[PDB]
Amino acid sequence: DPAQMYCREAAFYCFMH
Amino acid sequence: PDRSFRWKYHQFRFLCHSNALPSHVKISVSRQTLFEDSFQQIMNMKPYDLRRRLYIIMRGEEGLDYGGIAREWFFLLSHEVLNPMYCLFEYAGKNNYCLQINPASSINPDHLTYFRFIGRFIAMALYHGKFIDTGFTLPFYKRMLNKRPTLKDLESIDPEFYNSIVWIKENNLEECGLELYFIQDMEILGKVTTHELKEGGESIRVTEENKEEYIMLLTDWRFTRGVEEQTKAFLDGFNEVAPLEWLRYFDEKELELMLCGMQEIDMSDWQKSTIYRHYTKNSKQIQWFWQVVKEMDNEKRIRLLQFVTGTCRLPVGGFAELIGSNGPQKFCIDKVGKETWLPRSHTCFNRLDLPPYKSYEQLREKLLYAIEETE
Ligand SMILES: *CC(=O)Nc1ccc(NC(=O)C*)cc1
Ligand SMILES: [Zn+2]
Repeated sequence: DPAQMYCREAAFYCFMH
Repeated sequence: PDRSFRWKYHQFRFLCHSNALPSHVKISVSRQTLFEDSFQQIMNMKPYDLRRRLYIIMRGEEGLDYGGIAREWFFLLSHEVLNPMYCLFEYAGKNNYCLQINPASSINPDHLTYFRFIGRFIAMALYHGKFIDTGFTLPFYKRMLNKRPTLKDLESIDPEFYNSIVWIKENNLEECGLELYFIQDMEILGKVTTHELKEGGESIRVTEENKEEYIMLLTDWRFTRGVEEQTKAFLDGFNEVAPLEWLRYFDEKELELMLCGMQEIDMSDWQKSTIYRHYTKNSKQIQWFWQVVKEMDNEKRIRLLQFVTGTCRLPVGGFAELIGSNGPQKFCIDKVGKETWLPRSHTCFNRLDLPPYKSYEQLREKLLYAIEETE
């Protein structure tokens, strides 16, 4: 859902950069 | 290749940044007509223009910061392509388990253009660093990476067919009089056809000296049967926007993460929703198991989740709502095998075959290896 996507997106960016 | 996921990611980003175009393209959609507007506007663009800044316009709304409006458009369109009226996809198991291309998709006369569009869209997500939730399978990702689907992959999409091929592999078919030939049948839209698995397969009987080649070709045929043209249209649409060769070094699990984003794994929820077979929550190996999981960072935990369930995606309800190929199926750990074995999984059942190892150190070592190296 949108909440989970915000999390998936932000956690990915933080892991990478 | 053997380098970290983060390293491969930045190499891929450097390829994307090194090939970006300036200015922008506008994609204007209404929410009621999301798919149709997205499909017309994107397919009416030269594919390289989709590497420009994306200006997504929800007709009649706010604006402000584009990171969040980008994510909403990518997320919603990734669900909308699944809409059954389009006849593009179907599910191998019950309750939308295991997405795959519909072999009858040609009932939609535009379906090849629809698949090309989905290719462009998925490439756009990768190119622009945005995430989707369509639910493609790990073997679908293998195809994008020119990795051949394995025998073990079959167990994820089609448990019986896998068991059927395993049986042939492990047993002497001449002893049981099993009559097989290098041909297969397929019915799509009520029109049954015959594919030869190699030249003259029609007459070539399967023997003990033939078996390994038969298993291989049959495996290839199960993954490609009836969806060749759809799959090629997807791949050419992706490749038009982002060359598929830029996806080198990734394995299919990393590519899934690239497209889905990164799920934080709640160790509490995981443990509260795990069921056991022969084991109990107090068995030594189960306790060693959760201590290994606590010691894992989030990347390894995701890797394990993919190893056991076949995907990094958790349902919105968490580990309680986890689905298998025959209905709801909670994460399950089963005492199977010898300590000389590696842990093994059955993704269709969300099951980990954990052998009764004799030491935390042995279990930890084999578990970390299996997650990293096997499937
Ligand atoms: C829901 C959720 O957990 N979101 C979230 C946002 C940001 C990060 N970022 C970093 O850790 C740097 C993690 C999780
Ligand atoms: Zn699963």
